[PDB]
Amino acid sequence: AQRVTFRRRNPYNTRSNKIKVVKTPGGILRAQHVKKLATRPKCGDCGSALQGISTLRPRQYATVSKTHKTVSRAYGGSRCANCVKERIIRAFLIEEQKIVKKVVKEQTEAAK
Amino acid sequence: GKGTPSFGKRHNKSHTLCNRCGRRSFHVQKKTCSSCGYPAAKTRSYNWGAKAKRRHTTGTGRMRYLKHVSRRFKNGFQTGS
Amino acid sequence: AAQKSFRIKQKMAKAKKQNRPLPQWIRLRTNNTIRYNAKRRNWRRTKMNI
RNA sequence: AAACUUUCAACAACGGAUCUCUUGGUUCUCGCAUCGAUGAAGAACGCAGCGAAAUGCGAUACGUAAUGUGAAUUGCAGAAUUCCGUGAAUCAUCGAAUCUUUGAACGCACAUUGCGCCCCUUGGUAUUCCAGGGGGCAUGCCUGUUUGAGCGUCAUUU
RNA sequence: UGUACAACGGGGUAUUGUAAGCAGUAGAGUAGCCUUGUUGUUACGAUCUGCUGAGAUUAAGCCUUUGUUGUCUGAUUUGU
RNA sequence: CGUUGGAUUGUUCACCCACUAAUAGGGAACGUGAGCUGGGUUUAGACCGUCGUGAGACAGGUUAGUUUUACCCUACUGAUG
RNA sequence: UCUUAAGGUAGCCAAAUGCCUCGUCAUCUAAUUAGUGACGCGCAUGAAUGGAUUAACGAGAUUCCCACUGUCCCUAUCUACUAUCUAGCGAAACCACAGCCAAGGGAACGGGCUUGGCAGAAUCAGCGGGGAAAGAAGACCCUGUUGAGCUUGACUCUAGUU
RNA sequence: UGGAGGUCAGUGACGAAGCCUAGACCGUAAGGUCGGGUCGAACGGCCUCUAGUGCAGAUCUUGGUGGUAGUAGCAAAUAUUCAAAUGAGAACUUUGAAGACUGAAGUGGGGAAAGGUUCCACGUCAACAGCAGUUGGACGUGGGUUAGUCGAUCCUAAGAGAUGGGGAAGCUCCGUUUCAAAGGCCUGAUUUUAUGCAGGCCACCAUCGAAAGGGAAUCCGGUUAAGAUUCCGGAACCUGGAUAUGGAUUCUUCACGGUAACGUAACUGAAUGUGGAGACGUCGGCGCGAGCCCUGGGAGGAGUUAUCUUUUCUUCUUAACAGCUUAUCACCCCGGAAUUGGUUUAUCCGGAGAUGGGGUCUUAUGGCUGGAAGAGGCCAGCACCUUUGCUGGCUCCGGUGCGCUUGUGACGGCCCGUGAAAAUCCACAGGAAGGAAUAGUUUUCAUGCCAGGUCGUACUGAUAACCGCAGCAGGUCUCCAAGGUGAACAGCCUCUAGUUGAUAGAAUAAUGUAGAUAAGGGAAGUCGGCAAAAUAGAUCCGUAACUUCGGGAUAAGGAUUGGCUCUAAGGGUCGGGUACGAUCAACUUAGAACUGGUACGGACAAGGGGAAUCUGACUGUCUAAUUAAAACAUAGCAUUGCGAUGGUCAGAAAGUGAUGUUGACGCAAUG
RNA sequence: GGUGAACUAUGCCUGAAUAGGGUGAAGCCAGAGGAAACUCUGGUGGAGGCUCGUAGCGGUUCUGACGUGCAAAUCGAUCGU
RNA sequence: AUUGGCGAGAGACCGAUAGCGAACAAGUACAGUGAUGGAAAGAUGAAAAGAACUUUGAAAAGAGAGUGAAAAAGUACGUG
Repeated sequence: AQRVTFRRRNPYNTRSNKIKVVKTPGGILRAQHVKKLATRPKCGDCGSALQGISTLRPRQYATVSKTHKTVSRAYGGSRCANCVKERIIRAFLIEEQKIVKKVVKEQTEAAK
Repeated sequence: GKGTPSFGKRHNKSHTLCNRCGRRSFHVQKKTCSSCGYPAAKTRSYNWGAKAKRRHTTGTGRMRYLKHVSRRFKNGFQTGS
Repeated sequence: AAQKSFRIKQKMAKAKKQNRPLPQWIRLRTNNTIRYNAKRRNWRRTKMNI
């Protein structure tokens, strides 16, 4: 059929020189230059994808509203829900154990 | 073939124009002019290169200032009208 | 190349304007021995190699 | 016998020898002492009514100013009583200037006509942004100024 | 201006192998009618059979123009 | 007037198998590479044996290794004049 | 026992290493300086200067067999493009002068010289006998009181190191 | 012979010097003198002086010129032909007509390096295009390259390199954070007083280096002779810059909702710290999408139609951008699971919660609408010598797949190999700074304002625009990629697009180059089976010695293959009482007759095989341009040095280096 | 005393490129035989500095062409991968 | 002292293949990536008076004519 050409002066199949073929209202096939696909933001601890957070290029993240880049929870747009739950549980439990350890050390020294 | 087929492969200039002398002698990767020694302060010159000294010397250009020094001396470096 | 620099383009312009035959009236000037442009250039014949 | 081939002459043929010429060299001699951060030598790009060069010059661009001379310049064309004159000239002289981008090259870079920062002015209902005009910001060292640092150290401290 | 020469066409000759088209109750078979099944028929179907030793080619280094059609006064030289 | 066909060897010489009438000996720049070929020899690569401390040597053995030009004059072969 | 420390072990072999040598025997052929298998006082095989073996792989070297065929007996024919003739266009290598032989003598192999043979313009296509044809101041060899690369118990030093 | 001193008061524009002359005289000669032609300004005899002073050679130097010679030759890349026009002139220019070719890893459409105006228009023989030329990438004169969005510019990579310092006689060398006192954004200061100041945070540790790496943002239609993601029209987006308008709290000061995953138009912002994105290999199959290919109905146009074909070919398109809606993974609630279940093409997962039910999210990607039919495309019609417009119809609805290519997704192999960065942009704990009642918070929610500089941009990108002396069969990086056959971007043929360029005519001798065939024999040729031939695709059968058990192996060795008419098997979507069928024709395999000059992988395409020996284990590498090998490498094996104030190796030196971002399972040196 | 890594050699950094077949390694499913141990069969899957073979990269032989060449190394066919 | 620079005077020197490489748009044109390498090239005539015009040719040009002392000086030019 109709064969397309690159629209820029870069003649190489580089990762930043990706083209799709589109049909224009003029009825002819043209090369459209497609940008790099965005990678999902990852959790700081799990490294898993963060849901409720949009996939954009880093500079595209500046134009969007704040509600697209985070979650209503604490640590929202940075850590996973299960990460936040695990850290809350760990914090409370280890601090309770710290209190218990302090009390038991004090009471064994008072006995001694 | 080290001759014609290899000559087909030369398309990368190792020298470009030099700022100090427009000679196509500025080595791109070494960033040094092979003729005038730019960007060194001293223009490159050798006593075995007498022809080169002739090509690059006083009086081979316009002498925009040095041409009038003899006239000014002959007049005594005067000032006024 | 298409993606030139301004220095190369300026050299291109200088060479292009230099590349012209001798004016017809300099020939008619008195005590004039110049009959033609000796420094003429063709793009196929001699490369400027800049 | 012709054609052809050789030899000679005449005339005619690329060739540019010889001869004569010579604003060029090359040697000798005499005299003089003068490049540059007040930006040199060199480089690039441009400037003429009609032009690209060891012609000259720099956006005031084949040049401006001052001075001398005294009617040109000239290949062609032209602003102009420019001609008994503060006055033609591709004239001479040259002391006032201009002197683009560079270059030891100096804000940082420079295979980019790429990036700053600081003053003052103007415009955008602006000390912060943008733009325009102008003026600036290298290094080593010297002398001086000001601000400092160091229990290195001098005169007061239960 | 000759039963001369030539360009086409029959013949002879030879090479190949049975042309297109038309027809066949030929052909392995694939899907039904109703007028109640020894040729009723259709949408086809490589091949087979007949016309058909047919058709095609045949001097370009094999012949006639008994057929048709044309051609036949252009330039240089030769001393006993 | 003839004096061959072959196995092995780069071979000249050899040496066998045969045929044959016979398988005589030689020259022609040890005829004949602008006729060929390039097996050998005879550059540069490489292996081995012996020799040499070594670099290297070895008419010792192996393996791979560019074979250019005639259009001139003669001669020749044909062809005009 | 002697040299000189030890005397070639396992293996392997006329081997890419064996001169004599085309070794001797067997096999392969009609015939085999070839090939393979044996035999080894092996000029001069041999154990990480690695020995022996080894599946698979190999544009490596070699022998034989089948198939296949113009390699050959023994040549023939066909096609395209040349060569060939014409229009246009148009070089080069070479070149003392040139261009027919036989013999002689001669720098010992003549186109010229001597004695003979002979000997008729202008030429075209081929051709490869000659021009000791052309290509390159022989690369072999020798000489030069000419080099250079490499080596070493050469001469003389030297960087490093101690 | 060239110059010099004297002299001939020498010759000469009434003709000097030079040059030509089978004319003369003189001298043994070197040479001198004269006659005749050519011409145009100087020259000579004699006595002396002086030297760059006499040519046949030096493969002499530099120029010029020959014979060869109208000779070798202008023969690779299939190929040109007819007419007309233009023109003095046409094999070669132009336009038609035919025949062809490249055949989508093109002879097509763009680019990178390079070139530099070759791009485009206008005029003819001087040169050039090894023939010609009216043509040209030639000649002459002109015109041409328009950007906030494409690049550069910014970032860092290998690396280069100032400074501080240290070497070096020095040109300079090292070093790049080192034995250094190494700088920059907000309100108070912001006018009887300046950017001075107990105002804060502190501590990148120059710079250069990519037009293929990273990266803010533009698309469609039209327009030129030549530019366009740049111009015009329309429609968007990004970055940087103070109040504004609307929308979100206030008898709870920085919002609500949802069990939750999380949702929404918003919903404060400092240091400090932290996280993410930037940001990454390759291969294999599977899934999804885009484009293309294929195909049905319908609405237009075109081709043959001496016989046939609801035929054959072609138009039926929807860009960036905005909104809503769509996700395999992943996650969350109820729930408890062995008779273990769910599941992929590919034993993966589940009491650390499977299956089931219900939900949340990323928006790759698709759908709908806006953009937008007003565009573009396809048809039909109105003045006929004025630089030229308008009007009516359509631009519809679908299927199909181991299809091609591309992208994406979930996965699965591989490594003693695990496929680095930086700028930049977001986010997250903190409340340091404010107010509640004609306002105090919001420019991360909508709307509105302005600007976006500089340089490149034309064209070729190659059997003619680059390099190779050239318009050289060579070399030179990359993207798009139709139909048939077929396993196949191999070989053949053809649509789109492009080209028809390479000096021609005639004839067909030898010898050539390239391609073929051959009776009978079959390697007897030859150093040698060199060269050629034979073999060859697919299906079925069968397949040895040996072996490192992986191979050998397509071993060897046999058979079949066309056309036609049938047959069979292989699948997605639909329901039951009041043991099943559907408008579905998307391609693979097996079988059966029939049939023909024993043909059938019918052209193309396409292994010859076996028995051994020598040698190197193997893949791999090298003598570019005579040697591809048995040579080198290799894994494996062994040896050697070294524990850091070290080994090995650099440097003139150095406050200098490589190994070394290293540490004996390592570096270094060997066989 | 200077110039050169535009060819080429090697390292590094950043990019890009590479039809279609054959074979069929791990891992996995199922089945058969057996008293058991275990053995065997069919599938699946898609490994390899594997293999046939395009593009590519190279350059074996013809000791082909050409060898005052298209070319100071090319052309054609055969080839290696 | 002074092979540089500026100014000046000379020569038993050279005379366009000589003399500096360069008497000339010479360190120019062109060759190399680069360091570097590096030419050739002077003369019509006193004055262009550089050939009006006519004829043939498509044109270049030729043949006449013309200027000139000479065209045996026609720009491809001093004798050649």
